Amino acid sequence: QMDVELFPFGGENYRLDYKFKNFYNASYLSIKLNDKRELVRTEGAPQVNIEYSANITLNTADISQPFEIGLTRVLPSGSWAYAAAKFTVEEYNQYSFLLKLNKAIRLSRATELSPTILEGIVRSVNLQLDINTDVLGKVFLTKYYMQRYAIHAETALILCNAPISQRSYDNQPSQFDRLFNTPLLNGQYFSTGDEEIDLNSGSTGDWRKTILKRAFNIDDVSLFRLLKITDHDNKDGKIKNNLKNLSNLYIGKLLADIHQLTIDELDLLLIAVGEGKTNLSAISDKQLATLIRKLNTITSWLHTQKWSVFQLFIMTSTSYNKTLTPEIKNLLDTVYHGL
Amino acid sequence: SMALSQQNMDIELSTLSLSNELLLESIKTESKLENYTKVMEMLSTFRP
Amino acid sequence: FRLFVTKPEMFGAATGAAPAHDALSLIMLTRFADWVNALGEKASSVLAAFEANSLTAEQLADAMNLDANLLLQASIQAQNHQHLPPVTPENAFSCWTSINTILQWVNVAQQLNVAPQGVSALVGLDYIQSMKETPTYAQWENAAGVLTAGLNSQQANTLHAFLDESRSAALSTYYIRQVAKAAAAIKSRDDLY
Repeated sequence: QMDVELFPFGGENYRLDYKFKNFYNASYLSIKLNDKRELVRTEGAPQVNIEYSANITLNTADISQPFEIGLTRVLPSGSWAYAAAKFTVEEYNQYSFLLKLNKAIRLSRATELSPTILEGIVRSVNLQLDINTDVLGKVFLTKYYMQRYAIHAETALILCNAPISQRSYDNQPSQFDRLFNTPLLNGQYFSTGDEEIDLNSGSTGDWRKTILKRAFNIDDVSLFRLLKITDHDNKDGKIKNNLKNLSNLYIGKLLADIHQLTIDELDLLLIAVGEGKTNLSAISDKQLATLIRKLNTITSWLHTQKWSVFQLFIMTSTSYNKTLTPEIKNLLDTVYHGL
Repeated sequence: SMALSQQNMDIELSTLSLSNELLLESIKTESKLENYTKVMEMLSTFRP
Repeated sequence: FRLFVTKPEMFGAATGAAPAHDALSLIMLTRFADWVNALGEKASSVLAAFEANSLTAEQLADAMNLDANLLLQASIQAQNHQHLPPVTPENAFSCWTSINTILQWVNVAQQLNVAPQGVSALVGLDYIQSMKETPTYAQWENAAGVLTAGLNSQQANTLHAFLDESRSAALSTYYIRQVAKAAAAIKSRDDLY
């Protein structure tokens, strides 16, 4: 719908270029910063594929965080088209830039990872963009998970506890959009807001629950089971629409997919491992890597034994059925008369 | 209004989807409807 | 076979009725025996809980290797809909006819890759059943999305190819009748091209 461009030309001086792909007969245009400071108000209906420019100011309180620039075209009625972009700005002197550029080129050439993938690793480890030993440990696991499970880099990022990327690159749509927005469900774009999604088993929820089912290829019942794997502390089946909860659900679905398990076979196996009470919501990087090795060891072992997870869970379960069968009744009659 | 961009020259899409997009724009403009899903509402009801 | 002789009502017969070796009664004994053999090694624990009235959805789902919430939701949608004979919470897992009815909610949901309430949303779109309360376009739009989410990637491409061909017959014919200017003598879809 939109192409938003931001250009620095000094301290706190930014040129905002923007372009609309889709036409709306709008009363006015309103560009706002974090929906709180109105940068630009233009009183016409903007034409499609015209690059409009604007000079704005952004102080260091806004530069410090990833900020969002939203563009609102308000119709003569109450309706209003809206689209927004999230900008992350950072500044360097020329020495420290070339040193960090040195690290990025030397690492991407040696690993054959994309620079966008490497930035996803680094931002997952620490807030500043610094490569250290903990970064290189995730770079190993990213390369190991591609080889082991025949997945891409952006999929192996999710197994290294990184969020789903909303950043599109190499003339492909983002990992977010290919998961959630291809195609658009009934012309509706799925965004990460604060809206709750009721993931109960008998919910018959909104269209946002349908987006999760199309993304993860599961029904309502497996989606509630995926929720309790993600968090055992959800009293209701409601999560918010933010990117952390969407990534944690996508960790649990990937763990079932890369081992050729269903969500029901995954829950029985995580109980059978000993991870039945450790939730994937608040999990460390080391604990997640330990949990994948436990799943990788046992799933590969079940193929050599030629067993099911269902056969494994019979030998492993501590929950016992309390129903007097004829087999047990024969055991009770023999030990009674024998002893 | 079409942009002479590299993407409009390179990426392939269905001719039928581009034709359905063109019909939906004109029907939205004629019927004065909000979006495409309201157009599909009135075609669910339209008898003549 | 003791239980079918002595308690025929537990297999779907009428109350106080002698059992039948009818062909409709031979087919349910075979479908009962196929049901027991599918339970495998947990079949004794189910039949002992079936001979008493202690069989629950959580217990039968363990023997079937299904999710416990799947048979709970299939039991809920069976009790809310008008089945003949009805599925009551008293006999939901006591009668074989009620168990067989609940499992057909499971098999239809597994076929469509939806939840049982997605099937319930689908049978609520019945035309004559909803001549009292007509479903809106939104209810069709929600039920279409639930069914679409259960498709794999090849069936989705077959889906959206068929929808675009279906819309083009509609949108062209609507354009010619209603939108097209009279100065362009547009009668057919070839004239529209």
